Parts: sequence; structure tokens; C-alpha cells
Amino acid sequence: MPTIKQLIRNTRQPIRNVTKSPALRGCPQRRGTCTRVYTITPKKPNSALRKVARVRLTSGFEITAYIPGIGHNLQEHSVVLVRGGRVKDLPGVRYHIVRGTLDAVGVKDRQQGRSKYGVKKPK
Amino acid sequence: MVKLRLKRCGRKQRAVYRIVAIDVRSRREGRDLQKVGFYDPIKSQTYLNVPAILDFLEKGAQPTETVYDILKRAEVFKEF
Amino acid sequence: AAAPTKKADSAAKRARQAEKRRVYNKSKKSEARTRMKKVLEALEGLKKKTDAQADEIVTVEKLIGEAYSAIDKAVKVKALHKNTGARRKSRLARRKKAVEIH
Amino acid sequence: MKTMQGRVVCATSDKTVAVEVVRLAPHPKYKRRVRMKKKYQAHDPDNQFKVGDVVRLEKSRPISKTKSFVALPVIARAARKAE
RNA sequence: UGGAGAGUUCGAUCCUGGCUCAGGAUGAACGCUGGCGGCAUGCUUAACACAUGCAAGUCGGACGGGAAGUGGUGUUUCCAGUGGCGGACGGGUGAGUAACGCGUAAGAACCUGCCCUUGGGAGGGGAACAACAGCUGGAAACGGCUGCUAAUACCCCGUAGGCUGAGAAGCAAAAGGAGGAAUCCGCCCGAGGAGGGGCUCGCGUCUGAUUAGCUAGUUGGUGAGGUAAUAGCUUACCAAGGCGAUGAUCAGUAGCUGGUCCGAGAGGAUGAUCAGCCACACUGGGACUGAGACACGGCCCAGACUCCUACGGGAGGCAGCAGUGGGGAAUUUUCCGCAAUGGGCGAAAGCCUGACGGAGCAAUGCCGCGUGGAGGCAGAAGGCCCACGGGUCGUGAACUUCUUUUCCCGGAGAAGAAGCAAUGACGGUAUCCGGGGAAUAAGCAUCGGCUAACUCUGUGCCAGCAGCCGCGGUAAGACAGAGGAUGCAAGCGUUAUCCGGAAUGAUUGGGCGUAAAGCGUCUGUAGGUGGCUUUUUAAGUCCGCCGUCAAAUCCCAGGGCUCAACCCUGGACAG
Repeated sequence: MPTIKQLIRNTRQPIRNVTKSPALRGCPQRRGTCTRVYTITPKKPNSALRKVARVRLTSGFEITAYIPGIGHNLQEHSVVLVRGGRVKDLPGVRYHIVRGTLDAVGVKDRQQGRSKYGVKKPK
Repeated sequence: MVKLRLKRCGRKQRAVYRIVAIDVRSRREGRDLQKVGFYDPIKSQTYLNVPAILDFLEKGAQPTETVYDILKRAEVFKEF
Repeated sequence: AAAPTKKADSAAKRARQAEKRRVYNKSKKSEARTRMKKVLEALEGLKKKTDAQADEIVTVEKLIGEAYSAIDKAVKVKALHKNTGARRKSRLARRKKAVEIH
Repeated sequence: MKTMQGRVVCATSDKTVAVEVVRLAPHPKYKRRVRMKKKYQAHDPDNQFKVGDVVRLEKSRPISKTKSFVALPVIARAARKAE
């Protein structure tokens, strides 16, 4: 342990803290309009065609976001809503998309996870 | 000035009613400098501390309507 | 709907009454400051300038007698009160005996 | 009223003496003694107390905004550095 | 009565070490779903700009009156006006402020409406003035002349303990009004009490020193000036100091605290709701009135906006309640009432009171209940698996008897009202009795390992999954669907955020030969520590006691709403 007399001179205290995903002033979700909807390749162990879109937030920042599930309907003028979660396979992508909200539609014919992916109840 | 009455602590249907020693320029349910005693409406619980009363009334304290009646319901304030 | 007769809640009413309470208190305070400055000019120049033969009243203590009566008449009203009205008398009574010939 | 002892460091001021009070007090979170030193501007209308004298300070009527303490007694003589 | 971890850096092992997950919590949002009740809570993002209504008025037992309404044949009562008191209470916001703002402990140089204890006095006069009336300038706002008039409007005179002063002496106050064969209230001065509000001092009060210098009334001293009061608060002069590494100044950020969340504790992160304190309220500045606010719903000036105009000139500002626009992931009825408690006024009645008491919207959270109970096959259809000899979903269902809270319908009906022609918003209230009938009421996540729970198809590094290690290139329990199972529950899941896990800043709790780590080596100031004996001091320390540590949280024991949440007594604790 650092000696008791050096603990009065220096006094150990943490930092200003860095955030994992800057979604402003402690806000859970953030709204924004999609600028460019493109397709990008993953890292070294994976090889697929993942759909990523650059979302222009309400603050003025343009960060990338991942689209979950099979099939979507996001255009160049679509008003989407982000979540805030890393994928760790695609570099730069720190956000996720909440489907079933605003302009983002839910996944068709999905029977499993209806709370996430934004799917309604089939009768 | 200072006066005697009762405040509110118990909300909704259950109005318990608090103790007293507060100024007129303050709140309905705020700061109280000294404690005394209270009464519960739908119960047989009637306190009202007698050595605290008459000791506070001698130095410019005004006895208002609500502290009265519950004063004469007990053995205090009579021709004795 | 509106009323058949005319009405307007005068906010200038509380201002006019405040100006009426001011004009009385200002005229009595400005009097107590102008009369005091007339006395301070007699204590400054050391006025032993005698001209009256009937009454040998000295001009340095004559205006101080008018100053005493000018301070206590302001203690009646809401302009000047206690402790302050005693302080205005204590400082004027200190310099009349200090700046005087023995 | 409160009484605190200390040594005079500066005397080059008109009717005012700079008294440095040393106070030893243990830390509530830790255990050891942490020394704090604050200088008080005491009143001395008789200009008797010079630099190096250890005097006790009592609370009184404020003669200024920084000055509120007066030096009434004296426990020991000059305990300063040699010239 | 309090302290469980595991996965992953290797061929592997043991260390070191970062990352990740299991937990709780959050005035939360989103996605799916959605039966109620009790209690609490609800722009945390623009202190942004605001339609409308309301949020402070009350007294004629202070007056000149009487424009309404009700009697009588002039009294209740009362529109305006003078005057008294309150608009500096309450409500809201936290922008600003790390600062003598706040918290804790002391101090002296104070003021202080209404209330209260004591003593004395309350005599005798004067000149006006709104309202009103006759004219009159203007679109309006706002007014401009002349005349009349009352009072607890005002101003003298007389008297005077107090005040000034060493003393002698000098000098200043007034209101009267009501019921009654003289009571009640109020008025003026002084000396106290109480309560409130200023002022002084010390400690603790964020981060960055790749901000180390800062400071002229700046620090202090004499004299006048000034404040309720001490004082550089102020002016002139004299001295020239004053602050700083136990870190000033500067920059960024921020209301403080009681407490709240987590944690075994310590500690860490915060301080929404409730309560104390401070500050602000269109922005900047200033003063007046008054005991007190230099004052949200007051005034004046300037500025940016909005609105009116006969453009000459004027009126406003919700960080009060409810609402609008806008921003935002997101946060509600432009409701009812004075009945109850409280505030303002009044000798009362009573009036005013979106303070508040209630209701409404919202599963936002906590708590309780309910959506059926027993019985029922040799395990029926119909699905999933199948070695097809079966098994499973399954008592699950159907089929049978039974009870029916809550929801629904009908009839009663406690208490919160003390006051006291018997006075309630809430209320078709709580709760109770009866009548139909299960009749109206469940889902969500997950199932490779940590993580509690399995296979068969389809797809097939394709599409997609993912907190981490990682899964998918034909039979992958980690993709997609189905059957089944697990967990939880009207909640579930996801995300955000703090704490825990991190003895990974360790004060309680860690380390520096090689894993990150002794500065290359000395001298040395401040600072930290310091042999042995006796006496003394006793400051630290320790014991006991007296204050304060607000209340409410938390904890212990005990009560009341059918339980609980919640509410509540005393104690404990406030280190």
C-alpha cells in the first residue's frame, strides 16, 4: 500500500471517465435520420454481407449503426431510432437499431423473439 | 409571531395530524422548533403534553381553534 | 362574456399611494440633511460671530439647538428611528466641544 | 470564548501583528496527525509584541474585516531565528 | 448477525494482468403484452417562447357615502374612493454561486409587524384632500384645471421616564371606535420575553499546477462620513503591506445539507420526490414604500421580442395551477371543493385561498389480490420425437361435482365536523348483505459454457446470432421454425446510468530482482520520525457529565388500515 503520509500529499482519486457509447446526457435511446445505407465486410474469423447505416443524430454527430435480422426497409430519408450496443466483429460500429419503431419496420414471419426485433403477435 | 395548532404528515384518508411550535410566516407542513403532542381522529389515542403547554403560552403564543377543544376534552383547562 | 360597464385593475393605484408616502418622508428627511449641513458649516468656520446685543446667544451653539430639534422630529415618523437618531446627536455633540476655544 | 496560541511572523504593519497558529489534529478517515497552519491578523494598540513572541489569541469585537482577534497575554519571550 | 464466483491471453502449467458476465438500484425510455385495488411518483432535454381562466384579498364595530340586492319605510348589506393590514406568507425554479452560499461549533458591535409581561400617558388645535361636481386634452393608455368634504390621512402646540451629555441641563409621542348604567378593542413612549432576520470567527466543502504567482483602497493605522449594527462599507492622509505549495490567482464544472443508491464494513456514486438553508424569477441596472422584500403576479429606465394604434403614442412576459407551440427516448385532467388543516383580513359571522384537501390520465415503482377450485382417464383427438415395439405434451383438455374474492348489477352504509339554524369536495366512499355465472382477465425472456432448461427439420460461413469465450463452408442443443423444457410474472425483455464483483489505487485490502514499478548517485531546507531517567505540564489521548447534533429516513420493540406497501409511539443512533 502507498504510505499514509504520501496519501495526504497526493491523495488517490479516479479520472473524468470515458463512455462506451456517447448517447449524450445519459439518454437511453436517441433519434436520427439515416444518411447512407451501405453493406460492409466483417473481421478475420467471419465473412458475410452485413447491413450497416450511418445515422445522423439530433446533436449533429454521424455515427454508424447495425441493423439486426433478415430483411429491412431503410432508405436515404428514413427517420430511425438507435439503441446503444457493440457488435464486436465490425470495426467502428458501436450502435444497434431498434426495429418496429418510427420508420423502421419489424421482421416478417418471425415467431421467436417478439420483444426484440419489433414483431407483432400473429393470430 | 408563534402559535399552536397541528400539521400534516399522514396523507390520503389517514390524516394523523402532527405536533406544534411554528411561526405564522412559515409553511403548513414545514419547520417545527419544539415538540409537544398530537391526536388521532379515528382512534382513542390522545396525547397533548401538559408541561409543554402553559410554558409556551406565557411568552406570546396564540391558542387557535384546533389546539382548543382537544385541550378541554382532557383534564387541562377548567376552573381549577 | 364581457361586462356592460367599463373596468380596469389599476396597478398605478399602488404606485400613486407609494409616491404619496414618499413625498412626505422625503421632504422631512431632506430637511434633516439640509439643516444639519447648515450647522456643520458653523462648526467648521468656528462661528463666534456675535451681532445680537439683547441675547448673547453664540452662533455655533444656536444652530446646534436647531439641529437637536431637527433630528428628534424625524424620530416621530418612519424616516429616522432609535439608535440612529441617537448617533446623529452623538457625533454633532462631539465636534462642538472638540473644535471650540477653551 | 475560544483561545488559540501561536508565534508572530510579521511585525512591519501599523498596530497589527501576524500570528501563525499551529494545530495538530487526527484524520477521521485515516489515523495519523495532519498539521494545519493558518495566520491570524491580531490587534495590538500598544505595539509591545514584536516578531518572534508566542502569544495567545481570544475572540473580540471586529476592528476591521480581516481582524477579529486580540492578543491579551504572553507565555514566553523571543523564539525566532538569529540575526 | 456481516464479506460464495466464473470465462478468456498458452501445447499445457503456475503467476501477473486487462477485459467480460451473474446482483441490486434508477424521479427512466423502447419492444411485446396487459385484470384490478392500496400508497407513492411524474420536462431529469429549451430558465425556451407562451392563447385563455385562475393563483390576494379582506375590513364601514377607521371614514365622506350608497351605484347593486333584501326589509322597513331606512336597517342589514355593500359597487367605487380615503384609510388600516397583508401583496417581502404560501407556490415555483436552480440559472447563478465552490463562494464568510451551505453544514458543524463558537462570538459580538444589532434590528425586529402581528403576540405577550410591566409602568406612564392618551390634553388641546390647524390646514388640505380623493370620492363627488362643473368643464377639459386624447384612438387608447393615462389624465389636466377649479370647487366642496370626513376619518385610527397629515402637520403643529402642550406634556414627558427615554435619548444626547462628565454634569448641569437640552429635547421628541398620540386615534379613536363599538355593546352596554362605564366593558372590550385599539393608539403613543420606554424597559423586557418570544420568534424571525442581519453581522463575526474557525474546520470541513469538486477537478486541472503541462493555471505560480496574485493584490492599490490592495492590507493595515489615524480622523471625519455612513448603516439597525461591527467594519475600508466610505473619503482624505500616513505606513506598505496583505494572500500562496497545509497550493492563492486563473480556467472548466456545480446549488448546499438532512439524506438517497450500492456495499459486510470502509468506501464509492449522488442528492428526484419530503424537509432546512441559499439564490433567481423576460434580460441588465436602480431606487421607493415598509418592521421586514431594492420585493413572481410592485414601480421606474434601457434592451430583445409579442400585441394594439385615428403611428402622435402605448400594453405585457406562467422558474404559480391547468394547459399551447417547440425540443426531446420520455413525463398527465385548461377537473371538484373550503368540507377538513393552514395562510390573509375581521371583537365575529364570513370572505379570499389550483397552499392544500381530492378526483382524472400513465402498469413509473413498491405492496396485496385475482384470472378458477377438487375430482378425471390407463393416459382421448390433434402436434413433436420414434430404433416406429412407443413415448411425450397430459390431467393438460374434454367430461364431471364445487366455490365464486376482484370486475358487473341491486339494497344498506363507519369515519375523517371540531365547530355546533346540525356543517363535506372526495362518494352511485370504505365496508357490509344479496343475485347470474367461471362466467370477463397472461405473457415475456431463455435453453453451448458462466445461466437454471432439449431434440427434430430447414439453411448451410449463405442468411443470421453475439455480454465474453465464440457459433454457420450438409446431419451446427450457441442461425431460422416446431415440439418440449426452464425462469419470471401482468409483468417480462432490451438499453441507458451508479455501485458491487475490481484487496485492478488496496485507510480497513495490494505491490516495485525478472511480470507495470527506487528516481544515475550524494548533500540538504521545510516536512515526517526520534535512545534512556526523574519531576512537571497535560495539549493529544482517555473517563464522566452538561449543551448541540432539527424533523422525517435507517435500526430495535410495540400499535392502526382485513395483510402488506403505507401510517404511527418510545427508544436507539446521529460515529
